[PDB]
Amino acid sequence: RRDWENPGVTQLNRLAAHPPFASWRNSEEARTDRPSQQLRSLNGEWRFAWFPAPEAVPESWLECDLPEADTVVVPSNWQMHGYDAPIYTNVTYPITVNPPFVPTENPTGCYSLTFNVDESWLQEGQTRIIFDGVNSAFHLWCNGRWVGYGQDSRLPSEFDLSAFLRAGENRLAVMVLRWSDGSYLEDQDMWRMSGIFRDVSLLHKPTTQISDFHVATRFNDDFSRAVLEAEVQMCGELRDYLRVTVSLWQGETQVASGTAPFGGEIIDERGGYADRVTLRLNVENPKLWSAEIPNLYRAVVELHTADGTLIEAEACDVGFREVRIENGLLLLNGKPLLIRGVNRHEHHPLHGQVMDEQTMVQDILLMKQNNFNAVRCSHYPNHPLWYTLCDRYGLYVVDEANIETHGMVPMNRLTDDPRWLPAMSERVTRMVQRDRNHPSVIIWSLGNESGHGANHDALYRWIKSVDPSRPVQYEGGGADTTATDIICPMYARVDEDQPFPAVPKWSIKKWLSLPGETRPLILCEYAHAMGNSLGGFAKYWQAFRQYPRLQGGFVWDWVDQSLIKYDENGNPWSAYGGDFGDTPNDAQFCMNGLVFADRTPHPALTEAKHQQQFFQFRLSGQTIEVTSEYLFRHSDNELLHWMVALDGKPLASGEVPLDVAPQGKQLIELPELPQPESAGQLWLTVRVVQPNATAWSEAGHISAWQQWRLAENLSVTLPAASHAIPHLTTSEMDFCIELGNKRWQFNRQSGFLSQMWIGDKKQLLTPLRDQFTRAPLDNDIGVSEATRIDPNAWVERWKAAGHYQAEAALLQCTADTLADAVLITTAHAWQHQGKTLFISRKTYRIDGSGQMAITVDVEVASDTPHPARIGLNCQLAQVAERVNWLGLGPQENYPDRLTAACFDRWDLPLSDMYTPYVFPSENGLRCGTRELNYGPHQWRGDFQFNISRYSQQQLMETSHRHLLHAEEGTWLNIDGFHMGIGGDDSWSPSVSAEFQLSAGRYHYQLVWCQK
Amino acid sequence: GHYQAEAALLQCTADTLADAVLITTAHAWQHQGKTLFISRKTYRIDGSGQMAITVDVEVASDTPHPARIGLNCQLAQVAERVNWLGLGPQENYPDRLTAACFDRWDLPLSDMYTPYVFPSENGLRCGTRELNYGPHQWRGDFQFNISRYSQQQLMETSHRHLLHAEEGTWLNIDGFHMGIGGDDSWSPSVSAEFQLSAGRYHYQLVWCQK
Ligand SMILES: O=C1O[C@H](CO)[C@H](O)[C@H](O)[C@H]1O
Ligand SMILES: [Mg+2]
Ligand SMILES: [Mg+2]
Ligand code: NA
Ligand code: NA
Ligand code: NA
Ligand code: NA
Ligand code: NA
Repeated sequence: RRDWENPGVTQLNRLAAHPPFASWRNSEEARTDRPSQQLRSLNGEWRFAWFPAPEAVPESWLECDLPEADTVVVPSNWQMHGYDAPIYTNVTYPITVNPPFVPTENPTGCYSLTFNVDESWLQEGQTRIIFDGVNSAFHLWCNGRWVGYGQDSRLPSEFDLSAFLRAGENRLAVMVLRWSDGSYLEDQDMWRMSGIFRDVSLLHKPTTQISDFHVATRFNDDFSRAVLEAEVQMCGELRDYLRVTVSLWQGETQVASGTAPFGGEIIDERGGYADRVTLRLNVENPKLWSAEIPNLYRAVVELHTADGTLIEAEACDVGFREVRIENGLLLLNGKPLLIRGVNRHEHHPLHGQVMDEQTMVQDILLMKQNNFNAVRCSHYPNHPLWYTLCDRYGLYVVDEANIETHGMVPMNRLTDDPRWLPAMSERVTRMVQRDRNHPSVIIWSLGNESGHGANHDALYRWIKSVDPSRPVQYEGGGADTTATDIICPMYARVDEDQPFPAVPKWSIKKWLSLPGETRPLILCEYAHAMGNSLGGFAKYWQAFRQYPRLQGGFVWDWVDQSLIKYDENGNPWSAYGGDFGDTPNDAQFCMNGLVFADRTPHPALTEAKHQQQFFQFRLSGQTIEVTSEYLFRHSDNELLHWMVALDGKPLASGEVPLDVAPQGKQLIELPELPQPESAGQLWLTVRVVQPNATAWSEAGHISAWQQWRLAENLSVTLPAASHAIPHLTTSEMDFCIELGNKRWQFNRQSGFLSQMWIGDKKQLLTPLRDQFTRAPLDNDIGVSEATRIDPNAWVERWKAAGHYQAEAALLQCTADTLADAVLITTAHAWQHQGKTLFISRKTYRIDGSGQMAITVDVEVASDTPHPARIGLNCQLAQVAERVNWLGLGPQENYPDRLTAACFDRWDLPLSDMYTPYVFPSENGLRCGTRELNYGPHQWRGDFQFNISRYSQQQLMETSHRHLLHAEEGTWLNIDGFHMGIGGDDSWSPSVSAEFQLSAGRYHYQLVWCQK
Repeated sequence: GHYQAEAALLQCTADTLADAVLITTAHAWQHQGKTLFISRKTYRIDGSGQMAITVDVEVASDTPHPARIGLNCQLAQVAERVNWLGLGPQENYPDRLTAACFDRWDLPLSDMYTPYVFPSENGLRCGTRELNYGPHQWRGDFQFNISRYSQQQLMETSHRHLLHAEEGTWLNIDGFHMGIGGDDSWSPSVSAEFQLSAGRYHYQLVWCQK
C-alpha cells in the first residue's frame, strides 16, 4: 500500500501516547525512581542490512536472518556506519518536492534482533515494545508476523506484542525507510540521516493499568498555598474495589496524600469518565521550582485495590511553578522572566543524532556555567532523558513539535492544507501527551519555519484547550500571528527594521508598541553564532534589560553540526556539507554554534556568558553598586573579588561577601586606594566567585565580572638622551639605517621596510606593508544556501571594488638625516582599474635609542565599500613560544564583540592566538592593545592585532582548518582600525554602522623597538 | 580646572629637511598637579610657503570630556568677507548640522556671529575642508568660528549689547568640538556619541598664502 507515501496514514496499530512509564510493582522503587524489572532495554548489538529500496528487501528476511547482514549497534544512524551518505541541506528538500511521493530509490535499513522473553511476561499483563526514535518511517514484524507501522522521527512509537511473542527466543524485524510523506514535515536545517537512533525497550503492564496521568499545580496570590491535581486514567477491568493513591514526597518525607475510587465528576448528559479519577492534594508553603533553584517533589501514582493490593505504580518529578502571561509579561511564579537561552540540536560529531547521557550532562553543565537558563528544542521533541535532566539541573525548556516545511513554496502550502492537518496534529498532540508533566517545559512550540496555516490555528487552540498551564508560541508567518502568545521572531534586529513584504522583521523595540500589540517579545532565534560571530551581542542585552516586554531570546545555536572524517593516516578532521559526496548541499552553514562539535568553546561563548551575567554593576567613587537580576534566590554562594592594577601591575586587591536579595542591591565601598607612583591608567576589575561547588559548577567558579578605568596619570617625562645617532646609507635601490647592531632597510622601488637586523640576524620574511582586507568571515560571505551569491554581501562588494586585487603604487619615498635620527617618508596609492581606492602616507623615525616611530595616515575613497581593516602586516622570520601583550584579552575579541575581554597583561602560547574555526577566516584578533611582545620585538601604541603561522591569504584559500599548514615564521597583522564582525544573521550585511570604517581619513601610530 | 589649565612646555625642537623646516613641540596642561591634556605637534613649512600642522592630543580619561580640541589665535587683520568650503551657510554644530549643506559659502564677517542675547560660544561651522579670510587660507577637515569676540569676553559678558569688538579677528579652528545638546537645559543633555571621550585625538591643518 506504500503507506510511506500517504499523509493520511501516519501509523498502524500504534498505541496511544502517554507520559514516561516504568510500571513499577513496588511503590518504594517508584518513589526512589530506581530501575524497573518491568522495563527492559533492547539496545545493543542488532543485525542490519542496507537496501536501495523497500522492493529490494527479500521475503526471507522476515522469518530468517540475512547472511549478508552485519552486526551493528542500536541506537545508531546508519550513515554513521557508512552504509550511505549523510546529506546536509538547509532549506531545499533532500528529495524532489512532489508530495506525498518520495523517490522510488528509497534507502531502506533492515534491522532485526533475536531476544529472550521470560514466560512470566506472557502469563499475565501486556507486553509492548517502544521505539523512542526511528527516522523516518518503519514497519514492524515479530516472529514473521506483521505488527504495525509508524511515522514522525522524534516521538516514541509503541506496539502491543502480547499476541506475537513466545516464551524464549523471539525475532523482531524492522524495515526503516529513509524517505516518507513524513519527510515533508522534517525539513529542519541539519544533517539528514536515518535509522533507529533512539532507545528501543520492552515494557510490561498489568491488564488493569494506568494508561495516562496528568499533574497540575495551582497557587494562591502569594504562592503560600498550592493544590496539586492529578488526573489518572486506567484501562482494563473496571471495578468498585479499584483505587488510586497519589502521594507527594520531599526527600523521604511524604508531604501529602490522597486516595479515591474511579469515577470522575459528571461532565455531560451521558455522565462522566468511569475510567478516570482526579486527586487533589493541598500543599502549604510549597518549595517552588525554577532554573535558579530547581526544587522538586516526587509524585507516586499507585493503582491498587481498596484493601491494600498494589497493581502497579507510576511516578514523576513535580516542579511547583506557575507559568502565565499577564499584562504583556511572561511570568514564572509571579516574576518576569529574562530568558537567557540557546537553541540546541541533538548532535554528536561521532554518533550523529544519537544522544547519550554524558553528552547531555556536559551540555547542560556548560550552558549553566555560561549563564544560560533556557533551551529551545530546535526543532523537534528531544530524547526523553533531556527533560528529566532539565527538571533536575534547572533549565526552562521550549518543547517544539517535529514540524518544519521550509522548502515548500509558499512555506505554508502544507500547513494551510486541511489534508495535512491529521499528520500535523499527531506531531503536536503526541508531544504534549508525552511531556506535559515535566516542570522544565514552560512553553509549547508548534514547530519551525512552516509558514502560517489554518492547521497551526487549529492546533494552537487544541493545546490551549488541553493544557492551559503553558503559553503556546510559533514564529511562522510573521512571528506575531494569531497562532502565538509570544512575539517570537528570528534574527529581528535591535534598532534596525527589515521591512520584508508580508513577513517583516521589525526592530524588536518597535515591534512591541505597534498599534494594538500587547504581547511579550522573546526571540526564538537571534545572534547567529556562525564562525567568527556574535558581534553586536551586547546590544541585544542592553535592550532586554531596558524594555520590560523584551524578555530575551535563544541564541542560534549551541553546537556546530560537524561530523568526523578520517584522512589516509587515519587522523580525524571536522567535515561539513558536501564532505560525504552529498549534493546538493549547503557546505558550512550547518556550523553555527557557540561551541565546537566536541564541545570546546568558541571565543563567542565568553561574550555570551558576560552579557548574560546575573549581577549588574555600577561605580561611583569608591563605591561599587551590585544589583541582582535573580528573581528567586539570594546570593548565598557568591563573594566579590576586586583588583586594582596599573597597566597590568597589581597595586591592590581584596574580596567582599555578596549578600543581595533577588532584584536587590548592595553597596561596597573600596578601601582608601594608594596613589600610584608610576604614570599610567589604573584599572578596577571585579568578579563574582562561587566559593562552593554546586551540581553544575566547581568551587571557585567565576559567574560575572566588570571593569572600570580609574584614575589616569599621563606621562609627561621625556625619555633619556640618546647616545648615538642612526647612520644613513644610500643606494639607488635602498635606504639603509644603522644604529649599533640594529639595521633597517627600505626598498626605494616598493617604498616599504623590506628588512631589519637585530644583532646578526634578519627579522623579516616579507616586507611590512599596508593591509586593507581580511580573510572573509562567514558573516562577510553572507550566504545560507550554497547556491545564492548575494552581491550585497561584504565579500562580494570588496571583491567587485578590487580591494583584494588593488596594487600599491609608490608616489614618494625620501630619506632625511636629522640631528638625532633618520626620517623616512613614503606615500602609496592602491588602485584598481584606474580607480584610487586608498592612499597611505607614512613616516618612519628611527632615533638614537633604537626605536622606530611609524606614523600612518590613510585616505579611503568615500565611494568604495568600507574596508575590512586599516593596518600593516608582515611575516616575521622567527617563531616564538609565547605572545605577551597589554590590552583586551585573554581570548579573541573584535570591535563589536569585546565587552567580555578585560584590559590587562596577558601571556599565552602562540597556538592560543589562533582560533580553529572549521571554515578558516580572519581570526584571533585582540583589541585595545597598548603593547605587544613577541620574541625580541615590542610594538607600542593603541591598536588591534592577531598573530599566527597562517597568512590571511592561506586562511582565505582554505576551506577546512585541517588543510592549513603552518607557514615559515610568524604572520603579524597590526591594525589601527578593524571592521566589526556582525552576526545578527549570516546571510546579509549585519555589521552596525558604528563598526564600519567609514571615517574617510584614518590615523594611527606604532613604535617598534627591541625588548 | 579646564578654564585654569596652563600650558607647560615639554619639548620644542627644530630640524631641517631636504625642502622644509620641521618644528616639533609638546605641551602639557595641568591643574593641581594633574595633567589634563597633552598636545604634541609638528609644523612643516615647505618651499611653497605652506605650513602643515599635525596635532595629536591626549585627554586624561578621568577628567571630564573637553568642550573642544583645537587651536585659536587673534589675527591682526579684519576682513569683511568669510569664504569656506564646508557645511553651511548658517551656524551648525556636531549634533545640529543635518540642515547645513556642504558647498562653497561666502558671507560677511558679521553673519559668522550669532547674537544670542546671553553670549556664549557661537557661529561654529563643521565639516569644513577650506576656510578663506583675507590673505589667509586654512585646509583640512575641521570646524571653526570666526569673529571679533574672544571666547574669554563672550564668557564674561551677560548681555550681547555689552560686547565690544576686539582688535583683529579671533579664530577658533577645531579638529573636534563637543555637541551642544538640548533635550533640556537644566541637566547634562549631550549624547554620548557627541562627547569627546576617545582619549586620543588627531587632526591636521595646512596654513598658507591665499
Ligand atoms: O531561521 C533559521 O536559522 C538558522 C540558520 O542557521 C537555522 O536554519 C534554523 O533552523 C532556522 O530556524
Ligand atoms: Mg504515511
Ligand atoms: Mg529551516
Ligand atoms: Na526586559
Ligand atoms: Na544553519
Ligand atoms: Na554570599
Ligand atoms: Na576560507
Ligand atoms: Na556669557
